[PDB]
Amino acid sequence: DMENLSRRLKVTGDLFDIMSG
Amino acid sequence: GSMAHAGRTGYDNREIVMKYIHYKLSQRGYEWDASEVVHLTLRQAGDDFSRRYRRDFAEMSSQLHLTPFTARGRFATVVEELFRDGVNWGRIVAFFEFGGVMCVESVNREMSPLVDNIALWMTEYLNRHLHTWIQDNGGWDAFVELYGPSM
Repeated sequence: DMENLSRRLKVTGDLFDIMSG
Repeated sequence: GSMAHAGRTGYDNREIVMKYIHYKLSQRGYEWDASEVVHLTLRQAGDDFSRRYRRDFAEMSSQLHLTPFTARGRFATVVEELFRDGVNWGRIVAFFEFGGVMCVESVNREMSPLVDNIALWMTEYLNRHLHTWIQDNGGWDAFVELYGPSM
């Protein structure tokens, strides 16, 4: 559950990063 | 005072963390306390992150299983994986949101003293592992420039 949580955070994070640029 | 980055010291990152957590808790009506455009932009970015996150995934707290003994390790594991292959502003927003969720869930689960600890863990991780990336990548100023605009 912790591994999955991190992955969800990371990808949503990366999406946000890409949208800002 | 325009020659250097806004919030360019660990002391400033600490303030940033404390204001962020105070805000996240205030959104739930829980009162807690322990650069202004920086705090404002981070509030907005985190709220917008959460909105997007929740469109696709269940509540972040549904996979935490907080206890006082395991909270620090849960935090470290998640954050270490988050940044294992690199840092970008989106992951930093994810980091703030995760920390805020940890704090909210702590209060929800009647472990409210953990809030103060989580704030310290966030501040230390920021200063030890993110701050030099932040300075190398335009400071909180660059973040404000990139995330200032809504959506």
